[PDB]
Amino acid sequence: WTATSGSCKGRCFELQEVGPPDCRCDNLCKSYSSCCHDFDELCLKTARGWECTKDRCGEVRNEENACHCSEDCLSRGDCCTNYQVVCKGESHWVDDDCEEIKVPECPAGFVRPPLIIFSVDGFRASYMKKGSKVMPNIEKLRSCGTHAPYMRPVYPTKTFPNLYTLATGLYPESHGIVGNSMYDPVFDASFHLRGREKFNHRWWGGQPLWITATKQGVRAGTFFWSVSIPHERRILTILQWLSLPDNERPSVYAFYSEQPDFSGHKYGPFGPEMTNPLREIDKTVGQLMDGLKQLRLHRCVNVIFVGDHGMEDVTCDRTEFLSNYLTNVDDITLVPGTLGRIRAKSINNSKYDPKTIIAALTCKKPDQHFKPYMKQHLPKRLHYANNRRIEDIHLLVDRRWHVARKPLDVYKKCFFQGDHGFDNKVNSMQTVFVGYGPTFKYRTKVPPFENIELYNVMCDLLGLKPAPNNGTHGSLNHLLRTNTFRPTMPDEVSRPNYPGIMYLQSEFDLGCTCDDKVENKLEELNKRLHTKGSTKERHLLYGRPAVLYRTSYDILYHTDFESGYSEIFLMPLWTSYTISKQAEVSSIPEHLTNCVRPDVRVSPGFSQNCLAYKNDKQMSYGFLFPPYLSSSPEAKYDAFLVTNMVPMYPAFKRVWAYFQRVLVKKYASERNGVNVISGPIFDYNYDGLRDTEDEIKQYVEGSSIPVPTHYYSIITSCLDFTQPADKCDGPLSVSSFILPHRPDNDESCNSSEDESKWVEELMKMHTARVRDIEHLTGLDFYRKTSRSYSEILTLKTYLHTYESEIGG
Ligand SMILES: *[C@@H]1O[C@H](CO)[C@@H](O[C@@H]2O[C@H](CO)[C@@H](O[C@@H]3O[C@H](CO[C@H]4O[C@H](CO)[C@@H](O)[C@H](O[C@H]5O[C@H](CO)[C@@H](O)[C@H](O)[C@@H]5O[C@H]5O[C@H](CO)[C@@H](O)[C@H](O)[C@@H]5O)[C@@H]4O)[C@@H](O)[C@H](O[C@H]4O[C@H](CO)[C@@H](O)[C@H](O)[C@@H]4O[C@H]4O[C@H](CO)[C@@H](O)[C@H](O)[C@@H]4O)[C@@H]3O)[C@H](O)[C@H]2NC(C)=O)[C@H](O)[C@H]1NC(C)=O
Ligand SMILES: Cc1nnc(-c2cccc(C3=Nc4ccc(-c5ccccc5F)cc4NC(=O)C3)c2)o1
Ligand SMILES: [Ca+2]
Ligand SMILES: [Cl-]
Ligand code: NA
Ligand code: NA
Ligand SMILES: [Zn+2]
Repeated sequence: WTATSGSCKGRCFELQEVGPPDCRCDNLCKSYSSCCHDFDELCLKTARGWECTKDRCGEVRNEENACHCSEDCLSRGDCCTNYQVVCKGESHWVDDDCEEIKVPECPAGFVRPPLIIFSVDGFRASYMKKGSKVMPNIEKLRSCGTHAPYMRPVYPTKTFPNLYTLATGLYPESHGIVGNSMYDPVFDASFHLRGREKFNHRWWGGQPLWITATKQGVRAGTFFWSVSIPHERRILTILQWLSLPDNERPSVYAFYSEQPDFSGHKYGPFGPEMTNPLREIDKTVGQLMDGLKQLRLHRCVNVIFVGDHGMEDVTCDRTEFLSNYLTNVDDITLVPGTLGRIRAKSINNSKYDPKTIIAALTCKKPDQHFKPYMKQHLPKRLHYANNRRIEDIHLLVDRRWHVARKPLDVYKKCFFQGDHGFDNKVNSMQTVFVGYGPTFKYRTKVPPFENIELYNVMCDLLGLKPAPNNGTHGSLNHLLRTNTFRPTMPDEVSRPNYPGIMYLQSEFDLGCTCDDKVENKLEELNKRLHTKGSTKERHLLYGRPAVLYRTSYDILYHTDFESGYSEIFLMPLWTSYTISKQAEVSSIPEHLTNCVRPDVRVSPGFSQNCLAYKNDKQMSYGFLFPPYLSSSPEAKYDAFLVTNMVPMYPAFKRVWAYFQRVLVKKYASERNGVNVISGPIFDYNYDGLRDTEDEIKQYVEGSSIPVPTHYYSIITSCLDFTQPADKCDGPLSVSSFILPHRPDNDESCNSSEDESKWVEELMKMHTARVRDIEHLTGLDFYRKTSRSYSEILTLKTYLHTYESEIGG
């Protein structure tokens, strides 16, 4: 119940929300159907429109008007935004040449530059260039301030997951808004765009920017706006708040536009109807900047122009129907569209089996436009699994397509020409970032980055301590003139042992064999040096990775590679090696095909054994340092050490073998040498974080050899590829991957063909940031480079996306 009988007199767009049943006057009262009876009359005035005209200049104040052009309007803070232009001979902000803002120029009583976030729904990154001719204000922000060619959203590329990621710095799996539609089985409640369940605080996790601010004594405008409040009135309201007394005035504000998403859905991303909505958005930006100039704030406020996600061409006719795949379509519930999420329709159905559903959806039609996954098998870069609201079965839908349960869902539930929600590396889903103001840099372009990084920066801009989040604080310091955040490298927690030769061959009973009894004070002194680390500077280019948890491990040196060997997991945490542009690939000699050699630096009790692999009929093994890239026949024997062996399903060995034999050399050729760090990952609870030993769900049968869920590689080279990887003076270039260690290649529909037709495609789908690998392993990479730490944090958040150019 609401008692709408109260009044909004002097309360229009009040900042504190009053408790029911008292009637509300804040910018969300409409959405809750709780506004006081006079809200429209008093707070949503429209009389005479939004612009001053010559004949209103000096007019006598009439409080009925939407905005004012009377002499007293500046001190009241409620002039139309073009007042000084029309009535006082001033220029529009967009018509002034841009002048660097070297320091904040703020009026007396301003304790810090305010922050204004101007957020636009469905603003595809390519609009900045393709629409630049009709968006002069936005183009001025862009060219004069700091901009990215694009900003990466989170998956799914839907509105509320991305807006709330922007507000919290968290992946959707962590903040809880994992889609625009959701079912939470613990609450037994559904979240919908339409209705009142979505207002319940329980859905919304983490700590959003407006709460972080308020707890630290920084006041915030209310970020949300009821759809019916026109944009002009949103802007006037913000400008009025900025004229409040110092002690009452917020320091952070948000404007939100439903455009261009609204029209994009109807007309497609570049439908000719899309020009007008872009013009109108620009006009709104102009109104803000003009109003700021009027208040003498245009060289004081930091403005962020940011989108949530892009927009792709999608039509009714590009829909896949689960009824064409499944026999039992009515036993399932499907969350449909640009992603699919499937669960059982009834928890009382004992014949529901996810394995049979997945199989019926796997590679069934030649040009099938979606692919099914158990969520723990989704690309780890999506970070989309660790939440009870994310159904076990997920469908990744190809760009330009939909999935639905049955055809009647699509006509009796054509219309639409655009949609979004696809994989967040897709070019059409990318969105925008521009920062302008004293704290941002001047005429600076920065590389694309992920929207999860922005919360930290918005906190830096306001002097706030960020709540714990998924950004890497410092990775965006290069966007800022001042207020950078200067982190220290984390402390190493475990120091390595450096074992020498401590065991005789006969102490081992691993059931291994090797034909290596073939064999000089020359290269015997020399191989002793190699085992003591004499070539380590070549193969460990950026320092040893630091182990950031308590464990027991050994550094092992070799001619061609160096490793950190875990006595707990019985395998390397990491193996590091450098392959020059000139390196030659060789074979595994016939007599060494099944060679595995005891490592006399490591006890039998801390070694794998070959008998376990013989007896486990499902499991084989591979090597981290590839025998194919040995520097010489004699060095190749090091590659067959038991301490370089890792457990691999035969199906996976196909992928790994092709990576090691073909691709590494290819990358060394293309990049002028590469440094490779490879290793296992264990994430059985799919939380994105290194498993402890007691979370491991599978071992090589009969043994304590844990089975990885994933294998990673970090491949580093010189950004200036005229320098070799091992003699690089400047910035680095990286690409990484986290490959699922699966017992089949069902993920790859063409896997019966030659690896040259499918393996690389798989690896591109599983591209990763170095930072993702850090979470998954508890390792810290790049500790000893000649680069600044912030630059290195940027490198660690890099994602190599293998998408074509944005714009063609
Ligand atoms: C991205 O960044 C985020 C944030 O930094 C990272 O997430 C953090 O990860 C930590 C490790 O997973 C985790 O720490 C745990 O906190 C538990 C208390 O959490 C509550 O309080 C906090 C603080 O305000 C709050 O933020 C939490 O919010 C979660 O849950 C609410 C609902 O209750 C949601 O609204 C919200 O969206 C959020 O959900 C998300 O996180 C939870 C996990 O907390 C997931 O389950 C959801 O799916 C969703 O992803 C909570 O309200 C604390 O209790 C934990 O302590 C246990 O584990 C420690 C380990 O040290 C152990 O020593 C203890 O004994 C204890 O175990 C006991 O409980 C077990 C389970 O019942 C039981 O098995 C044992 O036997 C014991 O009884 C733990 O310290 C932290 O909460 C989250 N924070 C957030 C905001 O998500 C995330 O890792 C980053 N991602 C990547 C890839 O890096
Ligand atoms: C509680 C609650 N339950 N439902 C609603 C509700 C109802 C109607 C609209 C909205 C909207 N919310 C957001 C969310 C995030 C940001 C944002 C943008 C950039 C950077 C940081 C940010 F936080 C701006 C927003 N403003 C809007 O107007 C859209 C929300 O609120
Ligand atoms: Ca884990
Ligand atoms: Cl109302
Ligand atoms: Na085997
Ligand atoms: Na296959
Ligand atoms: Zn939309």
